[PDB]
Formats: sequence, structure tokens, C-alpha cells
Amino acid sequence: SGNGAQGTKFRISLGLPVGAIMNCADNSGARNLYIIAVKGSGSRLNRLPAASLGDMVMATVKKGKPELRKKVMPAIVVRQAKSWRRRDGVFLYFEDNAGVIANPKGEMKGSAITGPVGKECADLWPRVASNSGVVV
Amino acid sequence: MKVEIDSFSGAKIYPGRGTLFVRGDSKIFRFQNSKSASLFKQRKNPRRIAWTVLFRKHHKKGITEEVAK
Amino acid sequence: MATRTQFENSNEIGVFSKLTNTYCLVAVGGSENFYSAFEAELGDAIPIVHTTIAGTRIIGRMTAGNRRGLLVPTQTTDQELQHLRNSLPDSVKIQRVEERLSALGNVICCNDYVALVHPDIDRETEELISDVLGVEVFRQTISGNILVGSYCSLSNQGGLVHPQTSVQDQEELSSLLQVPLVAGTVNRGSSVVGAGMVVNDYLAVTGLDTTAPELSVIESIFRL
Amino acid sequence: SHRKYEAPRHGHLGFLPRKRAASIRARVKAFPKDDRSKPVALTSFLGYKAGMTTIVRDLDRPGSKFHKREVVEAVTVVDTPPVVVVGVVGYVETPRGLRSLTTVWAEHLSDEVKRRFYKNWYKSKKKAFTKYSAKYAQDGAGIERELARIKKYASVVRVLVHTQIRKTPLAQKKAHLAEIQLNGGSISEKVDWAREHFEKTVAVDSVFEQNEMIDAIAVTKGHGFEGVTHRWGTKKLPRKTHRGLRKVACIGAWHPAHVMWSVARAGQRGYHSRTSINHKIYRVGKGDDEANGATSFDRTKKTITPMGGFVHYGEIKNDFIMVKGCIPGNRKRIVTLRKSLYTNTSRKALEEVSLKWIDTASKFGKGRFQTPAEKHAFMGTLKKDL
RNA sequence: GCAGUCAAGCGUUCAUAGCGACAUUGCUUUUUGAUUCUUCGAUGUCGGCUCUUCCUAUCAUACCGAAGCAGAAUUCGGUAAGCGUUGGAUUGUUCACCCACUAAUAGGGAACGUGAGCUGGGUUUAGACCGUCGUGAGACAGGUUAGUUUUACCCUACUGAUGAAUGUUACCGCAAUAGUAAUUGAACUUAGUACGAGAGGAACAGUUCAUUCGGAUAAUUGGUUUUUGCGGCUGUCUGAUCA
RNA sequence: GUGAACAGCCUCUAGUUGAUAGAAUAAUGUAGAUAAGGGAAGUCGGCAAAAUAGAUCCGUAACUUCGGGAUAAGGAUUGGC
Repeated sequence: SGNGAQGTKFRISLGLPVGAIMNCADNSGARNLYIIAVKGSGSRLNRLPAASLGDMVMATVKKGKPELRKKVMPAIVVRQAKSWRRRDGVFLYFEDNAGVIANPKGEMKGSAITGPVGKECADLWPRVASNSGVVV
Repeated sequence: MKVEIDSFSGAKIYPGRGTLFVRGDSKIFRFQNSKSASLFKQRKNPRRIAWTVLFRKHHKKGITEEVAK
Repeated sequence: MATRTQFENSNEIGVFSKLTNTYCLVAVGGSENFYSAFEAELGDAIPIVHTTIAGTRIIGRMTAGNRRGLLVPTQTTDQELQHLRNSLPDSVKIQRVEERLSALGNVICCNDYVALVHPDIDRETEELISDVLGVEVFRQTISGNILVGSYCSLSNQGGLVHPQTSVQDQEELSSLLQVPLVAGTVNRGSSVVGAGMVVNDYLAVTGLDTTAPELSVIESIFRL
Repeated sequence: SHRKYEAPRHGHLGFLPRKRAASIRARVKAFPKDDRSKPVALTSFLGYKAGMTTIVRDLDRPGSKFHKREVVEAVTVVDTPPVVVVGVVGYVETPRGLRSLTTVWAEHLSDEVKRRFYKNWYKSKKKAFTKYSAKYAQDGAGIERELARIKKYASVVRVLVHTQIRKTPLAQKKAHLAEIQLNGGSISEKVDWAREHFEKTVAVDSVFEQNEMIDAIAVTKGHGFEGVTHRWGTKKLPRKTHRGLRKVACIGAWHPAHVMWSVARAGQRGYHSRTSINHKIYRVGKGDDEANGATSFDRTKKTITPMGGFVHYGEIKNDFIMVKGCIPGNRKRIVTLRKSLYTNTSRKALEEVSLKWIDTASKFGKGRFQTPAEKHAFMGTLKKDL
């Protein structure tokens, strides 16, 4: 969810807590992303705010082209690699985590996306679907 | 509701049953149960497990009248 | 003509809608205000169709076609396939395409005469697209981008390309496509032109955030 | 000192004590409000849970993403033998609450009801309902005077019913007697409806209907004595702790000098009475209705019984109610189905949508086949048979 | 630390929209002091983790009033704690400063709550090193490293369970009393409308979801798997095979 | 006997079959374990567990008292006939 995330998303399994490392899915020059927080989280003692498919989070680049480092930058999750249940009755998951760089307004700094993109992310974020590749 | 076929064994999958996995090649993969799903993870050639459907098809196992038009 | 419309709040009209010369598709979750602009000038000339391709509302990117055919991905349900068959006129022939390359709208950038496809297209799918669409297809990428359909908004009267395309690249396609192409932006600086807005032979719909002179350019190139 | 960091309380305060239920059947504490304008019908009902199964139906909710798209849901089919009335009872109003002042019993009560009153059936002489039932030899003034009293007094009438324990494929051999209030009109007409319903069926064709919101009263499955971690959900103590990491560290402050009742302590878990509200029915089937599992779309031939029957339960050959979602209570246990106390208006209820497909696959493992016909067809001939 | 009263003036013009000098009246016992009354035949001394309740000087949520409140945002106040007040880097840290989310990251008490709940990171025996002081043995809120933390088989309190006696026994119910639970946000429409020459810019009603909490289950997905249920493999022993 | 091996594991000679027992086998425990996704975000401190870990071939840096570091780091195979 969050600002600019028009429409709503059905809840799915949370499989990306604070401190996860995610492969860089888009051609922004980065190699991995380090999740520091998630948008629209809760407040409970000793609970890591976790992320999921289609969610937008801010993640630093622990390993990538230099001036993409040492600073916070929001991103959008395109793969989860964690079994989540759709309404249609399927328990599916991806091969690995993947995220795409995106400013808070919702558009993408990158140009293209490599690998499958969950349609729970394409539907929720229109610009991700604009620059998406494989759709599930 | 359409008929989807297991990717490893070949048995029919009913709604609410089975699993689903997406590879890096962006090609779909459906498994009826953890028995077939885990067996795929171990990189098992399904032409060599006896109770699958591709094994019986390969060795005309129990083909009976299916081999005749 | 050129109409300024927002789907809910997003300005990506081309993403949520597919506009052609004899039919047009829109998302079902839209409101009257988004629907009003489409029906303002279309009237009863060509049908308005409400569908959800792939169970989602990005039908503009999940679908691409022209007068002779329509494209839907494999995972779409036959109930929606039957619905579009009944809603759309029989003049268009719908054949399912088996391809995991990408969404068809991003992969396919086609018109009545020419077509642009994704770099990783296979020969088996190449013949299927040509026969269904009745369109000769060529190999080329907009500015080297794989997503040719999302960075090129095109019609029979002209065409839009990636804003930072080299001058040599733009003229090369114009010879094959037989229509001029003009580099530009949409939706107040957005470089996604193929998916930002759509054109048919008698109308082009853009976002409400398009600035003063891009809309003038759109009118000029597309002969509105 | 304060709590440093403040957290929501673990557990609920209104569900205490978490002790064993007084009876194996959860009594109905309240009944839907009565209106003296409608024809006489029952308010609550009795059934036996048999398990769950999977369904597919076309969701119809305008404004949602999944409008006109297929979904899956869990439903708990509850076994239903037709319930036969063996008596009525009147409740009068007092400045101290409703009170029952008289009871009336039927003519020929089945051996099941007689078996209820005996703790030792075999040693007994079966002498129950022998002196009282003989009162019908006369013109009937013995009982007709009582039914006259329930008409005058007892502005509230509850009818005594019981289930058929032999029709259900369960081996208790003893019925469940219970009281069921009525939602008819006029206490004179309520008892009048009771007289001509002694020793006869009351099916699920009148008590409930398709796509109706009902309650589910049952008894929680028991887990015996439990600690404080799993009972409430308390955080597990760190690994380095000496002498136990599955307890609550601080029961309470120095003052007060006694343990508070609001502190979570180890005790009995399960075997509670939980009333789950707003359950929606999808199917109301009859035993004589062949191909219960078939729907208007499948056009198949199969009942709702899965392969090998319900686990720890029989084959199901009589009436049943197929209600959306989970349900309190476990298998082989009596479940009270009761009419909603309030008229639901949420745009989530009132959704008159039929099902599309019903899971009849094996519930004793990885059910791969719905009917023996398709099972024998897919595999073909085996070493057995020909 | 907190709350008033008066009131010169600030506030473009105006004492109280919001502030407010010089003085002055009280409240608080979570600061620190002073006293030394209890306890030196001894009530285990800092902090952190876990957990319950209570109080409010309300941080957010509910309903309202006032503005130098045109909208938005904000600021001041009233009934109100019913509900919610977080995740991390540094430090033993109380404290403090930053990163980030969020509607918000409000203050506190209960023997500075809580060691027969936990830890022993610090201060606090004994080993040892460096700096200053001393002729010296040794001294320092100095700096640093290593440093066994025991018992409930009692009573009460709490959490669950049984039970004699009111002719016996069984079934179905009433009800005093006690407890009580729900919570907040986002997207669309309203709506580029109201409001202002402009930047901007909402709200009641409705729909779809979600955050935290609670109770129940187990079809479905996942976990466990002494059903060693089945198959495979290693070493050794039943002469070999089978087992 | 396997095995580098007085290592571990099974057996021949020899010697025991001994240290309270019976039934269900609740929590909480002591001792072994396994956990989907992330992974030290926990804690004063990865403390406890975990991973590599035998053998053969290739390959090995900074520095140095030139003797070492060094099985550094990092790769490829292992059964049976």
C-alpha cells in the first residue's frame, strides 16, 4: 500500500522482515537491496516489520555501483520466494527474492525488468506493470 | 475450472490442491503434492520413477488398448 | 481528438485501456468520470467492452491487437474469452497465444500494417502473430529497450518513441514503418510513452497531467 | 516503575474461566427475539459434525477485484438426522426470571429417550415412562388439563426434542434430549402446533434454508492440562534462562501482595463452550437426494461422502447442513445450529450464490480421486478383479 | 517539574487569537537535597528481557468549542485512558543522540514493580596491567582484563480438578453475581467540485482491503514424523540366498 | 573385521545380565533432536547450536626473524561390477 498505491491488495504471507537481502530485478546498476523498513506496518513489541509481494519498501544497496550506496531509497517487491495463497486456491512461490528501484511517487528509476514479475505487484503498481516483463 | 496436469507426475490437479513453482526461465511448474514437489527439487529425472505417467507412457506400461486406434 | 482523463488517480491510461480502430477495452473497476471521456466521443460507433485479462486490470499491457485479431495470455479463463467473443464483433478473430516471454502488450507493438516484437521472440510465435494479425513483422527495438510495446505508442497516422532515442535510430524505423516518429514525453515528463497513452485513427487519450505542448505534439504527429 | 514498553494484553478477559464445560453439549443461553405474526417454526436445531471439505464457487461482490471469478472456501458439513418431538414445556415470567412450571410428554417415546434417563441400561427394567404414559387410557383430561394451563400461563413455550442416534453412523446408541424455543405466534397456537408434532419428523426443510446466516454453538475440543505459553500466547523466555523457558517470568508486582486474577497461569485447555456467530449455509441436502455432491455445473454422480468416509465418522446417509467456514467443536460431537438473532445487512450476507464444485476426494491422506469411477478410469485395470 | 491570578508591553493598527515582563498564590513526591524514625543475630544493591494492573498533568483515535480558522495544514482549550504508544545502530547503561515506519511513537506509580522469574554487561572482595600521589606498605567517582550467584516436598493468593451432607436417582432449564472486546488506517467515488485572480485544496454518505487484538478449529499449503509405514545405503554378526 | 590407527562401531574366549518395580505415559523440566521465508534484525557480547571437516589432484596472498604464514584463502573427484 502507501501513498500513490491506488487500489487495494489482498493480504498474503509475510516473508521479508527487516534485514533481508533481495536480488536487484531491474537494470538500475544495483546488485542487491537491504530492507530497512516496510510501509504501513504495525506496532508490536519484538516484531520485525515484514514485506510481501507488491509492497513498497526502502532498501539500501549494500553491493552495487557506487553512488547508489550510503543512502536510503524506496523499492517495490516483485518476487517473494515464499509460499502465499491466492483467493483462487493456489499456493505458489518464486525461485528467489527480487526488488525494483522506485521513488515514492511510484515510478521506476530503471528501464527494464529481468525475470518473472508477480501480477499482484503489476496490478497494484501501474508503473511496475508498465516496465514489467514476464507476468507470472 | 479447467484441467491442469502435474508437471512431474502427470496426475490431474483439483482446485485447492497441489502447489505451484516458477523457475528462473519463467516457465510454469505445477506439483500435485509434496511427494512430487520435493522429488523435483532433488533434480530427479521423471522418466525413471516408476509410478509417474511419463514412465508408463515411455515403456508402454499397461497400455492395453491405448496402443490400438 | 485529445482527451485528458485519469483512471482513479493514475495517469497511465494506456496501461489500463486498449484502444483500436474498431473496438476498445477498459478496466471494470473504473468510475463514471473515466468512463465518461471514452463514451463522450465514441458513442455507438464502436463498442465499449469491460474485461479483466489475467484476472487483473492491466488489460492494456496484457493485450495487444488490431483489426484482424486479439491476443490473450494462456492463464486467462475461457469465461472471459467467451465474454470478449460475445461482446466484440465477429470481424475480429481471437486466438490464444502460448508464450511466457512477457505480457503481450509490452512484447507486441503493432498496427494495421507493421508490428514490433520483443527481442526474444521465437519463430513459432512469429508465424502465429503474423497469421492472426494479418501484419508483416520486423525485428527492431526502441532505443535498445526490450520492452518495445511500453516505449512506443503507435498508430497508422504516426508514432511516438522513447524521448532520449538517438536521431539515427528514429529515422531507421520510419522508413520501414512508412510513418514518421517523433521523440517526446507524456504525463509531465514520464518517459513511458507506449504504455502512458494510446492512439486510434480518430482519437488519442492521455493523462490529466500532460503539459500544454506535448498534447499539441500528439495532435500534430497523429493527425487529429 | 512503568512497563518501559507497553504491549496489548495476551488473551481475553471475558472468556474466563478457561475451565471444562459443565456438559458435553453447550446449552443455548439465549434465543432469537419472538414476533407473534409469523407461522410456527423452530429457532435452534441439533446436528453432528463430520468434518470439512473444499468447494469452488463464483464470487459475486460488486466493487471487489474477484467479481465474477472463481474462489475456494472451506465448509464444515454437519450430520443431520431428522429431529422428533417427544414433549413440550411452558415458561412463565417472574420478578426473578423465566420459570418452567409444567411439562408435557408424548405417547410413545423411542428407546433412545428412555435410555437417556438410565445410567445402567442393561441392569434396568426399562420401567421409565410407564406410570405416566398410562394416563392416556382415560378420555385425556389428565393431559388436556395441562395443555390448557400452558395456554393460559407460560407466555413463553419451549418444545422438547431429541435426535435419532441410530440413523447417524455413530455408535453412541443414546440420543441427545434438548429444549428448543419457538418463533411462532400466540402461545395458544404454539402448543397447538406441538400436539400434532409428537412422534414425527422435523426435517431441515423448515428450520433453515439456503444462504442463511446462522450461529454455531458447540463444545471446544479438549487438550487437557496446558501451560502458560501455548494456552495464552506468551513470549517464550530466552534460551539462557535457568529452570524453565516456557513460563511467565513476572506474575505480579510486590504490591498487591496476592496474585492477580488477570495474570496468565497454567491450567485446563480446551473443552469450552464457544458460540461462533454469523455462519452462512451453502447446501441443505437430504439423504434421499441422490448425487448430493453434484451441482448444476458438474452434472456428475456422487454424494458428499469422500473416499473411505469421514475420518473418525461414518458414511452419511441422511440430511446434512453444509456451512461456510470453520466451526467450533470437533468431530462426532453434537453441534447446535441456531437462527441468527439479528437481521444481517452487510452486503456480505444476502449473497444468494450457488456452489460450482464440491471436493469428495479422500480425507484419509492425499485425496487424488473424487469418485471410484474416475479412479478406476484413470489407472485402468489392476491385478485384482479380471 | 506542574498550574493560576494581576498586568506594562509584543502581536501592522488590539491586553489577553497566541504570547507576555516586574511581582505574587499554590500543586506534585517519578529529580536532587536535608532529616535520621524502622532495619547492621543480616527484608539480596544498577540495568536489560518477560508480564499484570493502576493514575493522568491526552501523544494518536471519539465528539465539540476559539483563532490574526477563506480551503489544506496548524495552534489553544473541554468530557474523556475505552483503546493504541514501535523496529534498529552506539553505550552496561538510567539518560542521551541519530536511522525508519506509523494515527502516535505521552509522562508515570506499584519496596526508584518484577533475581527461591532470568542475565551478570556495570558498580563491589580476592589475581593482574598503566597514569598520578607516597621513601615505603599502599591510595585514587581514575582507565582495562578474569572473576562459584543456592532451597519450595509448607500456608495463603492465583490457575485447573474432585467432593460428603439438604429421602435416593436421572434428565431438561431459570437466574443473582462475577468477568467482558474489539481496534486503527489506506485506495476509489464524492472531487480539480466547495473555498481564493494563484499556488493549492477537502468533508459527511457508500464500496474494496488492510493494521493490532481475540476465540475457534485443520478441508487446503507448510512443519514435526518411534505409524521405523515403505524404499535405499554403511560397518559388523547369523556358512551362502532369503530373511 | 571396516578402518592410518591401542580411534569409533559389531563379534569369538572369558564374565555379567547387577544396581526398586507395574500402568497410563498432564503441564513444567533434564538429555537428544527437526523446523517453511528471512537471517544476528536477539543479546553487554552469534554465548548454545550450525555449517567445512577423511582421502586424491589443482591452486594459495599481505608480511617475515626467510625457517614460516600454509591442510592459508579457493576449486575438482570418492559407490559397485
